[PDB]
Amino acid sequence: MALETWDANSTPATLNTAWPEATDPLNKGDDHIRLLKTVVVNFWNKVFD
Amino acid sequence: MALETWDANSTPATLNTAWPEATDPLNKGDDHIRLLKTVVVNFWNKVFDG
Amino acid sequence: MALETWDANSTPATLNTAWPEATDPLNKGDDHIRLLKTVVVNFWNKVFD
Amino acid sequence: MALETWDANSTPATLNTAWPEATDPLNKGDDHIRLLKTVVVNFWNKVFDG
Amino acid sequence: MALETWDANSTPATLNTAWPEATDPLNKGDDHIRLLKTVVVNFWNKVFD
Amino acid sequence: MEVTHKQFDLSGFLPDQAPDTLKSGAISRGFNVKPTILGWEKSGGFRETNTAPTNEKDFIFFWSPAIGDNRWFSGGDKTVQQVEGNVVSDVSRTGGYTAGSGRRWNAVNFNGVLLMNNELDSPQYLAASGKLEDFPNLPSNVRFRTVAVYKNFILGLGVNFGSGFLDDEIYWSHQADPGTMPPNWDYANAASDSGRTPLPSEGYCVTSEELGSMNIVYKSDSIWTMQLIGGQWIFRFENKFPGQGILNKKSVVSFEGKHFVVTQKDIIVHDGYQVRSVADKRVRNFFFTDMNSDYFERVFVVKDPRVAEVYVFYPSKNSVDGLCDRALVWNWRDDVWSLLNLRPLKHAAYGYEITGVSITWDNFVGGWESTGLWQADEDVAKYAPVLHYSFRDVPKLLAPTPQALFIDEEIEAVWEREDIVIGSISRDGVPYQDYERNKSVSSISFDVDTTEPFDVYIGYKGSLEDSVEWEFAGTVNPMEDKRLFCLLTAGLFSMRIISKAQTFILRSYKITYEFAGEMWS
Amino acid sequence: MEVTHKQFDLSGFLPDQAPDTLKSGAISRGFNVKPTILGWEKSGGFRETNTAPTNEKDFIFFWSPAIGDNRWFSGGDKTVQQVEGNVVSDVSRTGGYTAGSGRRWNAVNFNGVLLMNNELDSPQYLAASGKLEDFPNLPSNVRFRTVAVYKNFILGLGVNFGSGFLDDEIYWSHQADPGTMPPNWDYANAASDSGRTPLPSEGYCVTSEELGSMNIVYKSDSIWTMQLIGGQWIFRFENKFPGQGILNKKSVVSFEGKHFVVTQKDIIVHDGYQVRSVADKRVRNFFFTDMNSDYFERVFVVKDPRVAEVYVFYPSKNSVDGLCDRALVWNWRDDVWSLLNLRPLKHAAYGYEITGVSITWDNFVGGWESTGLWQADEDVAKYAPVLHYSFRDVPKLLAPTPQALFIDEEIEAVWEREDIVIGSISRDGVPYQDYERNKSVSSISFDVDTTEPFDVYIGYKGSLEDSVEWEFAGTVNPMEDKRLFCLLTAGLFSMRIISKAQTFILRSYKITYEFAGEMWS
Repeated sequence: MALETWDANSTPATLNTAWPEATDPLNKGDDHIRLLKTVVVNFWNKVFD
Repeated sequence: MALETWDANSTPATLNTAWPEATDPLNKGDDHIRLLKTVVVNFWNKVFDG
Repeated sequence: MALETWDANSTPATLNTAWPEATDPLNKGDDHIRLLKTVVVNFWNKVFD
Repeated sequence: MALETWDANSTPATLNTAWPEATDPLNKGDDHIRLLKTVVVNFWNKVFDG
Repeated sequence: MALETWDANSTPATLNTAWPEATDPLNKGDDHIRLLKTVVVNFWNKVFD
Repeated sequence: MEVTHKQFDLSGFLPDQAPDTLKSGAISRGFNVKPTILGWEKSGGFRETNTAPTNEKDFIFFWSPAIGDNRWFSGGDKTVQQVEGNVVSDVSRTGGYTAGSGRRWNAVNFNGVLLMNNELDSPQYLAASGKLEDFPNLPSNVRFRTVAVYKNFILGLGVNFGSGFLDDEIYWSHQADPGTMPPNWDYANAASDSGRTPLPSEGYCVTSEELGSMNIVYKSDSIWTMQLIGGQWIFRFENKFPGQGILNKKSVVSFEGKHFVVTQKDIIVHDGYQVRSVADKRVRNFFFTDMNSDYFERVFVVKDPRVAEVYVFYPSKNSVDGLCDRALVWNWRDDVWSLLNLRPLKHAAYGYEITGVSITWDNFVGGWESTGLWQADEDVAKYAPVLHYSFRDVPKLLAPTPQALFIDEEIEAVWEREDIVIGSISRDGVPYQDYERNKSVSSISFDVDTTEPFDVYIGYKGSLEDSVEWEFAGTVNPMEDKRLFCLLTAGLFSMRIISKAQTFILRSYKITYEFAGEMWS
Repeated sequence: MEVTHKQFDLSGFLPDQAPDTLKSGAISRGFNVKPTILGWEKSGGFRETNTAPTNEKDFIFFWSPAIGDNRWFSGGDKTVQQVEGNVVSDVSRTGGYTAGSGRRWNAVNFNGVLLMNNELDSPQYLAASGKLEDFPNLPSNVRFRTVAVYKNFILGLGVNFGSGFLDDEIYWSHQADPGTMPPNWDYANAASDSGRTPLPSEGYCVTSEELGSMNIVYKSDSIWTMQLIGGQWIFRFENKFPGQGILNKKSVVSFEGKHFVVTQKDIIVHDGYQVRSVADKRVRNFFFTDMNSDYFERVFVVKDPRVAEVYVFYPSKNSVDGLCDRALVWNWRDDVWSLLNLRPLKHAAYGYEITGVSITWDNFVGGWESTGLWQADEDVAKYAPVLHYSFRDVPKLLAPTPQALFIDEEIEAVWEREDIVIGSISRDGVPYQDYERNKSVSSISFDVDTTEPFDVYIGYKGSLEDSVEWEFAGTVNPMEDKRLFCLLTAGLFSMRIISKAQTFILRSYKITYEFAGEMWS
């Protein structure tokens, strides 16, 4: 639940929709935003280039 | 449920830019993060390799 | 600050990964989430109908 | 419990030199020996091969 | 419970914290002190030499 | 060859059997881990609540006539206070109770009224006024060691009549009407025998508090039943299950129409029809060999409302102040035992928790590194209560949390198994221990679900008579790798895992080994 | 080598066990599929009925004194309407009920009379006149949280006496004769105690509504029984099954002389003799981890008359308006659990449906592409009722249909299993998981009964600590071919099937694989 195992080239494939669970910790909040940012940038780079 | 009405198969068209306002409760933040994940995946599969 | 300058016309190009940071204040969490929403919408719009 | 307050993960810093006084009850002597064992092991693992 | 099997070069490795049990015999008291003495001397010799 | 020991077979803490033979999924020592169908996972930590009595505590009771009426009682020494909302108010008798109370406070709800007995001063009831007042129509000198209720009669045990203590009981009262204190004690007129009964036995009639429908009375050394028959003799008495006593006045609880009792010699569950000795080859010896016993009155039994568990708090030998440092947790949905190593504790009880102000993005004061969960805790399970714990060196009462950080500080867990089964394999596919040859260990491979790093210790002994000697194998970071390499030869092997992390779930592990001759000594 | 996993072993949704070990025929996620003896088939859709109340709805009850007298009640907010035939008529009290009602409307048949309590206004009964009127011989101020009946006595729970709420109950009435409202409330004269009873417990006496023959009263935290004994004391009370409460006033139902109850900590079935914890290692954790809990009062339990199933509607975390977006379906003929992902819903109930005008070749207005079934729906099962559903954004009430088209729009289904069992095979012919070697997958072969096309996703993870990563395998059209080719190497594999089609039945599948070394991280 905490976070999808991830790295700079994770892409939209590594996204678990259910992962930010209700009782899950706040300290993991920053990470979830960043996973989303990396994913969006790579997708844009892939299909606009 | 003061967020964009959302459902399992919604596209990114559904997302609204200003709804997560500052006064809003922290509890529904998870709902906003997961809303974002669902939409990105759906758009991706529909056009990128679908 | 660690919040990217942004405007309603922001492209996916604006985000810098690593920005929501462990030290960053929680009060900026909504703003970071909102940036992501503006960035995502513009590309679905530019590339899709 | 008239001994150094002790816990499972305590360091040797916790130990006190004069508390096992002569008038003290023999029954709590085991508590003093085991206190000593716990501390030595912990110090050892932390610095010697930790 | 009585005593860790031990010799002159036992070291802190052979210490069972739980071993001096509550109902255990007094006659084993001397031994427990000595195990502790040997252990301390060897540890000091090892790391101060 | 390789041997694979898989957890999640629901065996649990078995410190009474021989370590050499306990089955995979069983451990011999360790704490702060509990067995599930997922593996051997790590227990959560503690948060803080708003309740704070600022007295000696030592006892907490819950009162709530209706929804939203969250009233907390904290019965300390010489002072009894009421905690409601953000205020603490005194409710004690005009004459404060005598010293030493708080080790002996008992409370019970009698059709809507609260009664407290310290045994060191006259029984009290909370009056309509809002102050605990002494008993209404009973002579002042008489004292009961404990106060219980059976339907409309308030019972008393271990009665002193002004001459001395007799260890026998009184059917006090004459049928108080609901909502009212009892008319009178008169064992001579209206209720005829309104008491004075021998209950002969070698023991002292500790607690008769629980009812299965027919009150069960527990004397040390024996169990007896009670039934309302009426007439000249109000009650009937039989001796059921001689030889099974009760340890303490706080060691009984009910669940699903059965009772969990800590007897002086055993832990049992019963329904009047028969008895069953739970804990017999698992944990019976350990509990009585690790209890101090100078303090035997300091144990108590609590039931978790959110999850099916029974907690047995007790002092250890290592305790110096006589408080409680450990617990034996029993899961009755699936029979397993656990052990928890926690900071000194006075008492614990469960009750509803009031809500809190909504947290908003604007009002939050911490960086992402601060503690919390997405849901403000009260909101979680607004449907059920939550255990509250009084901890002696902590100013405010605490509650369990899924997060494992205690207040902020970290909790360590230890997972230890002694004399792992390494040897031949049966044709059925199950391994069995070989006591006649030496063995040589090459690697250990872990199947875990956690991502954070842990330490692994390896122990080796020449033969059964020897003691274990420990070697530091190294640190395992599962994401980078899940294997560990070490070369050792010995008669028998044991492994210990120590972790300080939020999450730790262990699914299985395997060992690669070879046979290396014969065992001599 | 090949491994063949066969469905139709009746295992079903098991989201609480470790995915790696759940058996073939079990899945870890997915929705809109239910397990049968045929395989893993897809559930049907929804049609529309003629009933439409055009008010806020929020509650629907059925009234029918005789055959053909199909009367539908829709209790909304501040207005209660009656829907009969093609007309909607108002039946509310002269003083419309207070705001917030409709979240709390309960109804019950008392020997032929209908009673509704909103808890926010005085209890009402439907008078002979045809308007709900307030209670006949009871003082105005008193309020009951819920209204139930036991033979000839109408009971009330959580009673307010004009001073406040006490969370205790009144044996209201003095034996109303059949067809008549009760004579009087007088807890002092003719019926002697016609109420005022404590029922002491830590909880608040939620619903005592159901009867097994002896009414069972459910308090939060405990179960109690009730029996009619007569005399000075009209009723008797015992505490049966302490520790098992009830979640909500709408979470109880009866079937075959047993009760299905959603307790705050568990889901259980009981008959007074004993209890059984259904849902313990399957679905217990998932239900309480996916419920929001801000709303716990919004859940309800319904029984399907046509087929043996129990529906547990509840809100999800993803719900924003607090309505109900999901359901846990239990089949009691054969113990399986299912999950349904459906549009926001207010309430649901079952009742007889009126017929419709005969469809003739001359009057039909659509091309072959239009929706329908050969039998006009009402004609189908004229012998039994049909569930009716109020859906919030839909103008008219709906009913289930074998056809899967919703109104016209399509329903998607997801079938997902995590960490499929790929490894060696036991001599008995059963496969078991191997956690120590990497594997390489060549092809997947499907045995299905549907003819329409579907999508297949393949997931791979290095080891247990990692997360699943998904790859799009392709689209499978069974008539053209039933095989799919992909080359992947990884530690563990998972598969997901998504279909949007009228029919989809899955019988089995097999995987061809080879071993590819050893697993590192």
